[PDB]
Amino acid sequence: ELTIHSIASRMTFWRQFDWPESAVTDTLLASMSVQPFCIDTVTASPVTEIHS
Amino acid sequence: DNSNNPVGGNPIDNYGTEHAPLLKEDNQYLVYQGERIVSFKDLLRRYQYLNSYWPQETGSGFRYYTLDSPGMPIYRGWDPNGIDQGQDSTAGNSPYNFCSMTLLNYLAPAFVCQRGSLRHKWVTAGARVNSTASVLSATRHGVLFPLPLAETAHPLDNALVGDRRSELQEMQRSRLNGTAITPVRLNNTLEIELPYYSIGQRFHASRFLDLAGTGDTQGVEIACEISDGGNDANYRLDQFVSVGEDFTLGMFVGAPIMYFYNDPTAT
Amino acid sequence: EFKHDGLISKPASAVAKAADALSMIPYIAPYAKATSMVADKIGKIARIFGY
Amino acid sequence: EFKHDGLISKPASAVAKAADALSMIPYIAPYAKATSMVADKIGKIARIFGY
Amino acid sequence: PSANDGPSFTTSKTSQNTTSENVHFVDGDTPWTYDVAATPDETSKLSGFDDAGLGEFLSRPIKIQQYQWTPGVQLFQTFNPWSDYFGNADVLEKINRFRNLRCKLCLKVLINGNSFYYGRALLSYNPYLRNDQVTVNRSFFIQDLIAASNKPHILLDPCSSEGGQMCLPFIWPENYLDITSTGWEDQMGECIIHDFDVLRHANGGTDPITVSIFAWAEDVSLLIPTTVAAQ
Amino acid sequence: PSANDGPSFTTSKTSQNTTSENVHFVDGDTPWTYDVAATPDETSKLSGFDDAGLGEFLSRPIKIQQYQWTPGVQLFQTFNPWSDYFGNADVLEKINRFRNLRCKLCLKVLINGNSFYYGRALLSYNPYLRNDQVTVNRSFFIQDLIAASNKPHILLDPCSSEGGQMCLPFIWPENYLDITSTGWEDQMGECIIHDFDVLRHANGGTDPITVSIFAWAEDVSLLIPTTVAAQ
Repeated sequence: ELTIHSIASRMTFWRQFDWPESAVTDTLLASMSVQPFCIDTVTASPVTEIHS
Repeated sequence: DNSNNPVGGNPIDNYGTEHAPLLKEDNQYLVYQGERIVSFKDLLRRYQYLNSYWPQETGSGFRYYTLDSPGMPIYRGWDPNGIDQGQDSTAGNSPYNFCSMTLLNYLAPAFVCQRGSLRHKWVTAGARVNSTASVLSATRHGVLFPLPLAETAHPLDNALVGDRRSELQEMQRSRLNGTAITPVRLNNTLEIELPYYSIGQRFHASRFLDLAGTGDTQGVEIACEISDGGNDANYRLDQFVSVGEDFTLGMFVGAPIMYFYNDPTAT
Repeated sequence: EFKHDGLISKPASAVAKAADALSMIPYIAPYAKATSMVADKIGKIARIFGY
Repeated sequence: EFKHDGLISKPASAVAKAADALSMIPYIAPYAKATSMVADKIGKIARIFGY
Repeated sequence: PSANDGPSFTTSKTSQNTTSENVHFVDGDTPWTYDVAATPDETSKLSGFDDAGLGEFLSRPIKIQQYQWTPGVQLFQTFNPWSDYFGNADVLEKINRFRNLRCKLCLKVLINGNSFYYGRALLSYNPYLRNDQVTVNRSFFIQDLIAASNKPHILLDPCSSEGGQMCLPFIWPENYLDITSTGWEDQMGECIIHDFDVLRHANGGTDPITVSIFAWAEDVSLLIPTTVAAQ
Repeated sequence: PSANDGPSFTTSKTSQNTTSENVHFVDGDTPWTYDVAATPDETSKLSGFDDAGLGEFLSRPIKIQQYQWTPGVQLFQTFNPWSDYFGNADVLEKINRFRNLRCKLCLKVLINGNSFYYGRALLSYNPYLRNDQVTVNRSFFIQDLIAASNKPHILLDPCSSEGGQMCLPFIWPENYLDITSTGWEDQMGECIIHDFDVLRHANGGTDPITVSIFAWAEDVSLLIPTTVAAQ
């Protein structure tokens, strides 16, 4: 399990968005960049957690 | 009828019966030279002295001299971005490199493309104080941002040990990149080779003359400890450059414009 | 290639009477390296071209 | 394994054209060491996985 | 070949007749040619991306129409698929310096629905309509659904929420209708969505649902170049 | 097939997966299809006009440059063939919603001449020129013809009035250079016409002659669509 492809191929939850009632045809719900570095941060004024 | 050929060619009767007679002399180099030189790729693998570097010119106290140099040797003459300063023809001053004109610097701006690994030697000559046990180290930089040729000193003689460790962590020697170390009192020679890593690049511009002000993507940081006492003022580092084995040059588009002049008086 | 004591088995510098093929062009196979390649795939005397 | 001059006989870093089996998973035998094992029991190119 | 050239380049003399994609050169003498002998390798072009090319540009779907049914309100809509596809800004740059078109415009209707919505609408297609003094296009009558149910039609409902794809053949008395002329795609058949009554819902939900109409040209024959800007 | 349809039309149920030139439809259920069963015949399409198509649009020659030698005056000209071909208004509508290009731009030089005119000019090509602090582009020196005669060059004279065609390979460190980015074709090689002395004439004629430069892209690989306007 120290293969790079064995660690990186794991399907991991990244983010979540919503699809409202007021959404109509040609309404953007989310846009995301195609790259490996998919992280998410939690700031709380001294600390800044990075969940990767 | 072969009358506007871009390479020419229409042999008219010249003054010899035998065409190309010096290729039929098999044992010619048993008589005169001892060897034959056919390619430049064989001759580019002789090391040649490029430039020297004095570590007691940047900081103060006991410190760690670091030098960010390109992997390819810098060029010989009157730069607009030179690391030294010479007296020009107007009796003034201008930037100038007091480095040598290597065969790599000669052959590279006549070709379009360039790719390959490059070999260095760091020789560490001069004088030194008897209280040295320094380690000379070479470590490579990243291939996204080319750093120019620069000199930095990291102080190691603080009262706090943590503020010494924070200076040893500002260095490229502390990183996951490839590092070669040696003790100066025992070997004093690195003999490193910079590989050709790239962000999807098949080659780079072989006609790029401004290596001292921009750098390339094969840069290396050379690091060596130095003290502020006398007899370390003559402690220096000599760079010998040569060419790795996967090295190639692109298409030949002619010699550049050359210039002939001796070195000026260094001011 | 990377072999033990490879300089002994070269003609390495010089005449090597059959090494008067300096008028021959070196052919590089489409993904040929320099080390474990054309110095053994062209001929014995392909080491005067630097390979 | 512990052999004399083992780095010469590797492909050791790189392409090694038949070494494009990077999509293969390494199989470890039930009490396999790293040295005198799967680098010779999987194949020639099991040294790019670190064995 | 011969005459003082090396392995890196080649100097030759090519033919007097040079053809390259609608321009012919009849030269008075054989010109000289300098080739730099540049063959690239594989792993220098992206493979597998031949699906969306330039030659098959007119087979790309665009969303020509979008409507929304609300519960309590009917769909009576009228559109021209030929005037909606070839009135696009991006296809009009590709049919620009050509003259003859001859397509076949297949369209597709998507409706999302739900198990509680019900009602049904009829989408019908009128093929030619050039000197057509009949087949009225007026306000809604329930008796316009009897004549429109013999034309090429599809039935769209929200309950099963399915269906909808017609082929729309070329039909036209000439072959290769002009692209330069004014209104060149307007009188070639149009679609009308009639509604049978009204969209309803069984739990009293009042959310609208969407009816989307896509269209694309199928077997394009686009072949005579000209200097005139294609309308 | 079955179910109440006649010989003139066909109602079927097609697949849930519909692909047509970069748009996929994954449908929740099999839609209905109304085909009007329209097969045309032969002698309804023009045959033999597949030479100038839409897919091979970038292989069409355009006249990128035109100059005139007069007797007594030299040609010293400088142009960028990549910035002249792909700066055209009509090709920029075809490379418009794409991103990757990777061409090979072959050019051609035509000179009309006469048996009484003489003199000679050199057209040379500088291949890459991105971080190129050498190979000066300045006023005329006769000593700039020695460095330019090692680059890909052609010799153009009026007496035989012949020759001129180079291939101009892709050379670039990346594959598939971008079309969106600014100045995306400017630093990819440029041509310079030096003159060795001056155009002359033997009967004292003073009429100018014309040097025309055409260019077209040879093996185009234009393949990733995008919404950004291509510069």
